[PDB]
Amino acid sequence: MSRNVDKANSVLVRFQEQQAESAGGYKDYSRYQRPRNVSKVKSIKEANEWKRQVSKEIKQKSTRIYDPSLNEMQIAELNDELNNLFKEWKRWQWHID
Amino acid sequence: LVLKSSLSGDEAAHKLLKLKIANNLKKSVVDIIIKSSLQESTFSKFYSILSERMITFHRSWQTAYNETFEQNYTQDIEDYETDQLRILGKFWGHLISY
Amino acid sequence: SERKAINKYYPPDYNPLEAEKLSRKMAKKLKTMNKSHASIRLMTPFSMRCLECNEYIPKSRKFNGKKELLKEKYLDSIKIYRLTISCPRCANSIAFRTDPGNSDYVMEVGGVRN
Amino acid sequence: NEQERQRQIQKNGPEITPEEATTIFSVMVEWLESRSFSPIPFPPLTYKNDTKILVLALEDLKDVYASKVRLNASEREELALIEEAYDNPHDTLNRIKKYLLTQRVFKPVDITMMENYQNISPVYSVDPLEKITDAYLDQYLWYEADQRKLFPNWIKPSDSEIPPLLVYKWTQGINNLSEIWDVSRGQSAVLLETTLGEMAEKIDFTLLNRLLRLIVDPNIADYITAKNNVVINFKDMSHVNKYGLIRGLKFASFIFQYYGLVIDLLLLGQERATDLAGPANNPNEFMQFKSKEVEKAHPIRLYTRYLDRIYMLFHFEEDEGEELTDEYLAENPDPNFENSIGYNNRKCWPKDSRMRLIRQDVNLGRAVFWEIQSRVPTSLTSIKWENAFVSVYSKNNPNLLFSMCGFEVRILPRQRMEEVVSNDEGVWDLVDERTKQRTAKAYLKVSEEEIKKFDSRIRGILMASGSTTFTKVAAKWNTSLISLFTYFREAIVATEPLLDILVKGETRIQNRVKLGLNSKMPTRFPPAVFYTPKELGGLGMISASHILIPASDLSWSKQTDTGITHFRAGMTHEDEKLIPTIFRYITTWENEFLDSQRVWAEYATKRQEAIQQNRRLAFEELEGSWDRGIPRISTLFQRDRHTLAYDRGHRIRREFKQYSLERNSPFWWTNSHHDGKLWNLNAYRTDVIQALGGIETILEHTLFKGTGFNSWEGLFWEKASGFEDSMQFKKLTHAQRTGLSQIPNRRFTLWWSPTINRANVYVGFLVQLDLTGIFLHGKIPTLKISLIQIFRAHLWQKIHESIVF
Amino acid sequence: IYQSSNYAELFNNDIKLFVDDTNVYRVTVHKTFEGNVATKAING
Amino acid sequence: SGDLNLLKSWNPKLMKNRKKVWETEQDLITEQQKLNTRLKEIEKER
Amino acid sequence: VWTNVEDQILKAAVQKYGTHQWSKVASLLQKKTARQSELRWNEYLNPKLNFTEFSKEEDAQLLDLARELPNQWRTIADMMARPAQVCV
Amino acid sequence: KIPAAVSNWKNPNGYTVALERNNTINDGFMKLSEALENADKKARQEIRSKMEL
RNA sequence: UAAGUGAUCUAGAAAG
RNA sequence: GUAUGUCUAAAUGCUCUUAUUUACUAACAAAAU
Ligand SMILES: [Mg+2]
Repeated sequence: MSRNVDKANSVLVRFQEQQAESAGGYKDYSRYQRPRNVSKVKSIKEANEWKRQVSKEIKQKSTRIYDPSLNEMQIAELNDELNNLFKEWKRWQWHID
Repeated sequence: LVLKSSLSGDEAAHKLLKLKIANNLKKSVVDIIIKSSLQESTFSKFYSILSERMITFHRSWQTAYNETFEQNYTQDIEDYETDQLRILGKFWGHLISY
Repeated sequence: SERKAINKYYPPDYNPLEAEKLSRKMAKKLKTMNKSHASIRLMTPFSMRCLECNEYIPKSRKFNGKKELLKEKYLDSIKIYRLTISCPRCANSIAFRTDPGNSDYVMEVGGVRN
Repeated sequence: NEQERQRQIQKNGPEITPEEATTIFSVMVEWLESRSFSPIPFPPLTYKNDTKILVLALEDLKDVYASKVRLNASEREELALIEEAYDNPHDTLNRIKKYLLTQRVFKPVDITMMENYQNISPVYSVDPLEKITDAYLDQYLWYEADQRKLFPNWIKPSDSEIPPLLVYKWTQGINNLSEIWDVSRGQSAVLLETTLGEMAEKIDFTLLNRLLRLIVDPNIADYITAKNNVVINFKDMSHVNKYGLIRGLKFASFIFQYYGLVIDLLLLGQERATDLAGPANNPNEFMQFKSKEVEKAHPIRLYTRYLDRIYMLFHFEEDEGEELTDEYLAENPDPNFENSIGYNNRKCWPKDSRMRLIRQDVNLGRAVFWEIQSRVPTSLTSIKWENAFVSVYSKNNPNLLFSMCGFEVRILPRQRMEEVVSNDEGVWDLVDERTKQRTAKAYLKVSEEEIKKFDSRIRGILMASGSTTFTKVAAKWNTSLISLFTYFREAIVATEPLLDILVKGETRIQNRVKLGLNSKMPTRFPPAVFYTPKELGGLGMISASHILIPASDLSWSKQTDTGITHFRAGMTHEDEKLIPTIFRYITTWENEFLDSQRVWAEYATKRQEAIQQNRRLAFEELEGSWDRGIPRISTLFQRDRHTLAYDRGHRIRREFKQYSLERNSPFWWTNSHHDGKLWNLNAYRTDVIQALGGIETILEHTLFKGTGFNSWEGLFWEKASGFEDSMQFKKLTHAQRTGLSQIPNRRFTLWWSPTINRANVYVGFLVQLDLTGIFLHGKIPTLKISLIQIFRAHLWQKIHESIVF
Repeated sequence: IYQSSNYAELFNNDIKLFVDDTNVYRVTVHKTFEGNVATKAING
Repeated sequence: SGDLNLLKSWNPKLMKNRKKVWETEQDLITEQQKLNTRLKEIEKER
Repeated sequence: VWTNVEDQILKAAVQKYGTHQWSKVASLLQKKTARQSELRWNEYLNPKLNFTEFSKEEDAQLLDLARELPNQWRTIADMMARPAQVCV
Repeated sequence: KIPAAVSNWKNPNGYTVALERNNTINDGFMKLSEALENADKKARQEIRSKMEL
């Protein structure tokens, strides 16, 4: 399990995380992938967390896309990615509450 | 093992003496030694040295040696192949020279 | 606390099978482990030119690549891999495949061998 | 330093004054005339055995690489060249010839120096393309010499007789000299030994060239001289070697020998040399003479140069001795009597048996040495007193001592000996050839230099082995040990220092393996794991350590006289497990020589019989005396003999290999193809297992029973499929690198896990391994990993639960 | 540590036994009215 | 040390991998041969 | 065998690198060898070496040297201040 | 004033530069040669004479 | 007439 | 010796697969008869 990722997703760590989730309510919304279809999330806190995560992602995307080699295609691709992120964020701002 | 786990004959002899086997088995030991000697490709001083050491050590060992010798020329000599026989003879000569 | 550590501490209630099951349940949800292009450190055997900016990355030069499994195996039961690299100057994704028929590699829309 | 020396030489002419050089040349010419030497011509195109010679050279070249698996670029290139040559012999030969003719400028010789920890040696790496040519030259020239009798009987390293054998022969000769041990009329025998110091390092090329011109084709000579005269490189410094022969380049050995011949001639004088040789039409064999009177006449009796370390046996009468002494005194006055002080005596031997310092005997030796020195100019070769040794046999000195080839020999005539005690082991009973009496004794001891070398080798093996697969290390150790023991079989027993070193070296080796396993707890490695062969999963070492070493009164040991009393421990705690010792499976040198003498005679007789009856002598009839002799009888009837008959001057070449290669052969002294396997150690292998209880006992140490097999019969490791067709990706691997299984130590640990990890531990903090019931008494490294692998995915629990179910 | 063409060889005088294990562990699956899929193991 | 890739699984120039590949080929090759002969026979019959 | 462009490149490298750093230079010229490269440099490339011919006196001297240091040719070259092969 | 030296072993910056990178021998070297060649000649002529004899 | 008594080093953990 | 750095506003149970590993790490060390 060299290079840290393996360590992170080693069974023991996972178990610990699960335990934390069970007792006290420590989740790491960084750690899990954000769900595709909203309205399968009855809790508000979770939703908020997800929204926050997406915002963070968007910010990250923004930070990188103004790099100096602007003509490279990665940046262009991200522009679409950025849009997608924005859309997701908007969706997360649903009007149930 | 003792015979073969020993640099000089002297060491081997010492090892043998450590064992302190009964006056019964001395002859047997001698026979074994002889056999070992025969097995080696040509006559080694080692075995002779060992024999000498044994002989000096005690009268019973001398007696045993004598017995072995008697056995050889009488009943065990004709069994051996030539090189082995020659080796044996050489060993005996060495023993008997002094 | 020391790299050659014999036994990692477990809680007093740790049903190992159960734990494993739990992990599995929370592996589909997991971000890492449920993805492709897992990282790797590799030297470059081909010694090739980055097709965009013509940067001549030579033999044995070390990179933090991404190894990914190619689903279409060679023959039947011997896998082949895509091994992504970046050129030092321009950030173009070079990669290569390991087709073991010739005991060597194949370039994959990254650069050219020379 | 070398380049400074060169510069100095350039500045102030050669050390050799021209007149002296001229004189030497004249002497050489005279010698040649006496011998009626046909000079060696330049190789013709349609020379008879040219192709064969080339092939031999190629083979030799291959033998540098055929062993090693790794090859650098240069090595690869060389290999390729060799292959090409093999393919296209005629072309290659032509090319070589052309090179010889024309090429007087050469590529620069880069030098590494090797760490023989006592004293570093140089290694001259010549360019692959020229190297082949050089090899060819070496092959050819030596062959020519052999044919034509360039080198006389006395220059022995060149001869096909093995160093120990040579030594034995020398001893015999010394015993067989007539009236040699008599001390009634004061017949003082002086044995002088010494190195010809810097003999390679102070050859002038011009003089050398001239000398060559006498014996080889002038073109060839020129080629040789230019070749020696190269740009030596090292890292960033480089210098033109303007003076002194380079040892490494292949033919150099021959050149060296030739040079040494001149020195020998100078030492002797002409007439004496001629006498030694014999007549040209039928020359003498080594140390034989056509008559006794002739032998008697001169003061010198026996000569032999060995590789620039000459041995002269002078046999004086009393009157002769006195005169010499007087002369010495005249030369160098001695009122305070400081001739015994600053006199090279042999510290290895003890004060009684070493050369006694009598004011006659000591002086005589010194005088002799002085005379010898006078005989050669210092400029041609440096014969120093610090290098030299003079033993003197007399009425007062009964021990003719000398060090040859790595042996220290003490020839002690039994008429001088007090009580003619039982022949020990180590002693060669020297025999009179006429009467067949064991007339003298000769005690042996491995010379301290050899011991030092051995130690260095051991160190090397140990160092640069933090990785290595335990087994590889073990193998290396075995090789080292085998070299040591096969070289001096008989002569080990006597030397206690060597024994001690062996004990220590072996222990060190063991600890290396134990270092890998991060412990060295003496219980956790019972001799089982080391000496058990690889065919039961062990390292398969070949011990010489479990010997009960001779201890003695160190008070009275170095001093005076000795006897074998009080044995010291030897190497380890044992469970009364007498591990056999390699020495008892090696036939002591005297015995071997006697055997050789017998079976060669027998062979001859057989041949004669065949001739009488008109038949080709079958190899099935000689079976019985098949693996017996020197060379081993079996050297006649191997299926590749015709070509090796043309490989003459091979031993010398092998010896000189040291200067060409980085890691050399540890069995330089012998050579399998010309000699046959001088030892065999399968018996030892067989017996080690027995010593270690039998197979069952060994298994019980191992995890063998845990595999759940009925019995150890028809089990092996790393079997796999056949793998040869797609095996040309490797390089000089010889299809498969090793038939022997390597036993990677990860698995080794597992195999011996049930001994290595065990309850009877001294201080191991008993941790229970993770998710299993497998106690580890201390952190043992690979073992734990293996255990985890075995018991992966909660296997223990599964097992238990399964059982319950 | 380690220890089509040949069809006519099956019917020589030496005794043999084909052994199949395909129908040893057999199951039947069925939905109840509630919805639960009952994987019932059967006699094999 | 020098060439890193030599201590990787994925590296085909690693010897173990090569061996495995050979084995795969050998088995598969054998199978093909077995089938190939049959095919030939069939053709002949036809 | 040495091509001229390659030689030029080598020369350039030497000015860039260092007449005692023959690995990098070798690498730079894909076909030619490290130890060979240095040799080549010694032979042709270095300006201080007088590869060009010289007067009759010099020739005479060279011949004299040849007579009196039997084909000890590197030494002769050194004495001259000339390269070896050319001298030969 | 002291120059700016350039190493034949090191170039930190890699800054290239336009190639900034006794004859008498002792009596012996002639004398020795004379001795040798002359000796050789003597040997030759002497040898010839011997042959004739 | 007298052999064969005793001398017994060690010993693992981290980081590199 | 398993490098490192920037980046951070405050669906539920179910079972079935194994005589393996898309395993990762190379800082560590490098020879023959
Ligand atoms: Mg460090």
